[PDB]
Amino acid sequence: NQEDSMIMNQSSIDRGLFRSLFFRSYMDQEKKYGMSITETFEKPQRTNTLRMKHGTYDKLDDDGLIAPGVRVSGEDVIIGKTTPISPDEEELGQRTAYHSKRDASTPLRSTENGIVDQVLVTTNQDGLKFVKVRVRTTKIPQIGDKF
Amino acid sequence: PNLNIVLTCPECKVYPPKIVERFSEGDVVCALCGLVLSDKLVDTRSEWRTFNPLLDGNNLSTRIGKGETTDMRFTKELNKAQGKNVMDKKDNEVQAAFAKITMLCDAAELPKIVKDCAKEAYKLCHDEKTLKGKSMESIMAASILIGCRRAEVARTFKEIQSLIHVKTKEFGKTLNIMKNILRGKSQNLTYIPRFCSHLGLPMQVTTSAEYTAKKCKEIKEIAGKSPITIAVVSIYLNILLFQIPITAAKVGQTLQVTEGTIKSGYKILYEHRDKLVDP
Amino acid sequence: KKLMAQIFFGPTYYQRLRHMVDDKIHARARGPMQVLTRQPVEGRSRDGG
Amino acid sequence: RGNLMGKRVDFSARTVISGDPNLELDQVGVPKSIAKTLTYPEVVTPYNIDRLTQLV
Amino acid sequence: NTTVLADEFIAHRLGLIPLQSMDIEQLEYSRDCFCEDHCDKCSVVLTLQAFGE
Amino acid sequence: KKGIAKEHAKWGPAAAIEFEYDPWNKLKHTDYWYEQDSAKEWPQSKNCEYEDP
Amino acid sequence: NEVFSRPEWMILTCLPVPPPPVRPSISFNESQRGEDDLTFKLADILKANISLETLE
Amino acid sequence: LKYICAECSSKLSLSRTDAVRCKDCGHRILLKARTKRLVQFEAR
Amino acid sequence: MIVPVRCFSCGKVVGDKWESYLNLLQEDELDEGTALSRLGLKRYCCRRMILTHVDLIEKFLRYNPL
Amino acid sequence: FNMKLAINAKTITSGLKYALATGNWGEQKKAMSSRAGVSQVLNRYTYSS
Amino acid sequence: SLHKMSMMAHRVKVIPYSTFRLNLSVTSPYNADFDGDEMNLHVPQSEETRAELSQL
Ligand SMILES: [Zn+2]
Ligand SMILES: [Zn+2]
Ligand SMILES: [Zn+2]
Ligand SMILES: [Zn+2]
Repeated sequence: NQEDSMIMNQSSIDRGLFRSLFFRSYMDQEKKYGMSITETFEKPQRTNTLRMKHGTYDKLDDDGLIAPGVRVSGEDVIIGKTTPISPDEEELGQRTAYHSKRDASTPLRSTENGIVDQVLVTTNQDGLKFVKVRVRTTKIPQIGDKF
Repeated sequence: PNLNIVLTCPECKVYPPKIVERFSEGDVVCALCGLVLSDKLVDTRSEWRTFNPLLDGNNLSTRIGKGETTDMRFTKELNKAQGKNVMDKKDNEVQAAFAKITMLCDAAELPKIVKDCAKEAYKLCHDEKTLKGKSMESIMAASILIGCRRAEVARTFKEIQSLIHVKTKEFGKTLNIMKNILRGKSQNLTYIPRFCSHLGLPMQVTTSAEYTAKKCKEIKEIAGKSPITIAVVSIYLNILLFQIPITAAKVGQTLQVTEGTIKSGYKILYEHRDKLVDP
Repeated sequence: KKLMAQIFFGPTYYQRLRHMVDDKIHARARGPMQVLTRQPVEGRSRDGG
Repeated sequence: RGNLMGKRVDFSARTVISGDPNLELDQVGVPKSIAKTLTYPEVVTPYNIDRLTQLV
Repeated sequence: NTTVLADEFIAHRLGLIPLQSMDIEQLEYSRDCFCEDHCDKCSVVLTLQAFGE
Repeated sequence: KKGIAKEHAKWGPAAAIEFEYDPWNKLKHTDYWYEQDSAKEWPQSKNCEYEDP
Repeated sequence: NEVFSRPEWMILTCLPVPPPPVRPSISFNESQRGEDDLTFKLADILKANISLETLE
Repeated sequence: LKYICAECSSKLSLSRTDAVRCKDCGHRILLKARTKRLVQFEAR
Repeated sequence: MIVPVRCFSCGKVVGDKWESYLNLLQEDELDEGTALSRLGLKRYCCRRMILTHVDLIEKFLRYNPL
Repeated sequence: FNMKLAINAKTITSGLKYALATGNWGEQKKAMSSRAGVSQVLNRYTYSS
Repeated sequence: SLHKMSMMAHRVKVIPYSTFRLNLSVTSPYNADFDGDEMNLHVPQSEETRAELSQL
């Protein structure tokens, strides 16, 4: 206990003391960069992107989103981007096909892992495809908490 | 010089090699052999976390003014010196046009996408013998409508000339020449919600108006010559099919539209009131 | 066995803080480089030093 | 100051401590995730060969 | 799940319901059991149904 | 599945205990705190009667 | 000191340039190379110099 | 069943631009697809 | 919120007497001390659980989602 | 009497929007009449807080 | 850091249940109670450095 440390009952923690939720959110949306055609929320295939991550992109669906309720690890991907320029020699110039990604897909923060939940999508101020997700993660109290 | 660096494992050589990136350590390894290729990667996101060039062009814009640890006696000299190099570039006129189309689009409350697309439309040509002046406002009036339509947003000519009187035909010829310009360098359904917005109606009349407009576009009876008006009388017949007093004089004064054409469309759909209602 | 002294002991009200351990654990070796200075970059988010 | 007489480093750890009455002064308690994350170079001799081979 | 509660919340809530424990010697630990994934010798199965009526 | 109490309190059956010996301090393993009297500043055990003073 | 310090050098006539690493393009993550402060100011310098030389 | 959007307990089954503002409802926020797929949990 | 299960202090099954502890207030006009007496938790370790639980699930559920 | 007034409306609305977004307390003049902590992000941890 | 203290070396016994752990003795020269303060750690790379940390 010395110098304001604490002894605790892990059996009481088992019984259900001090359990806690943890919501986190994400902001993501598209842009027009032409020659007015905007980005897309596509599900990547193998030959889709430019400089693909190692995200193991299977957790997404055809709308380029993740269905809620499944579990995610730290490095996993949840959103998908694609570059809409138009005109920059769109999918046959200086790259393979792998058409026009330059993919800036947002992975989760690489430490915390949990359950995604209740993904909503709604147009922004000017009218675009604008996406927010929320992930739910239990954190049982551990040795290193400030009480 | 060929300006080229290609990465290849010196011990596998099966292809342009199947390689991966370990960004968490910033290194690259040929996945087959398991040997590094290079190290000390440069981040690709931290710069976007750190802090309109395509429309301002290669030359870069700079506004100058005052601060805290300065003197008013020379910041007024700076305020009268900030225009000593605006004549070196045509970008002073480019940004004057940008400012004026900003005036126009935000005056008509148009969004950022519409503003930037009009900026794009002006920057596209910005100088031809086809342009040839033409009041310098006809070009921006064409460009804002071009950017609006290519933003999949429809705005009326009546709105455009409520914004600027461009005598409606210099505007038209500017539209034609800008159309040819853009085709060289290479939709009225959304009018309906703005009309019902100005009229204040719920959804079902709007959906019915869209359905009837689709059906009348399919069948016959152009009958109004700019079918904007037969769309309008489709709303008129829908609201008379319901029981909300949106009488013809009120509609005409609201939409600045011809009531005789309203009665003509009323007669021609009075004939064809049959096949236009789903529930 | 019996305990020599005696203890003041009973119910009391506590509460929980925010600075949990998983946002503060952080370690790194031979990671990303900052292009201005060729040094390790900042931030627990992007795996700093 | 921020680049020459002080700068960022490598091989670094940063957590929060707790006491213990069973570890003497020259030791320190180190958590195993950090032990996985860090490293240390060695050399290959006739002496360390088998232990290094096993640990590889 | 549809409730206004979380799912692992419901799980930890469930985990404390005790059960009948007479014949507990008869069955076997899953760690020592030769099967995989909860044979009838080593575990039991629970079903719960509710409805918003 | 099976589980035991020692790794998690889910399988604990006990959830209470009571424990007493030498209710009357005869073994004198410990004294009592007092400010003016050992006796009156403390209550008797409920187990008092089964052993003599 | 004659070998290293002579006051005509103390007046600027010909100006060296800094290399690309000191003024690096940040590659601003959607379409820009993200040109920075030093290259920006040097471009200003070249513009003003060419203006003065044409004027004279 | 792909979208909900509203207080309706309706499997709206929207895919692409079929009056995204919900017809028998009055919403424009477009709730999305509580998952059919089976989940795993761990109640230890 | 929900009255929890298995007291941190003692650990017996708690919440059986929960809505009972309710209805020993309204239709009995009964003081809580003797209510907890006839309720019958002779320790205090469980008595505190119901003494300081505050319902939240009512205020939760009187939304109308979906 | 119409074309300028709507961009005036843009200026007034944009000015208030910029002010209550940033917390720089003044018009677009790079921190004149400048004092910062006027537009704090609302603390949203605990009802008491 | 203020003085010659705060700079100890240590040996290591590797511990699970991720956090640090150290002796209750050395606490006051470290000038830190357990109020949540964080520590900083470094690891030498070569033998000269390791030896001089060990011996000094
Ligand atoms: Zn290889
Ligand atoms: Zn089995
Ligand atoms: Zn709806
Ligand atoms: Zn209890």
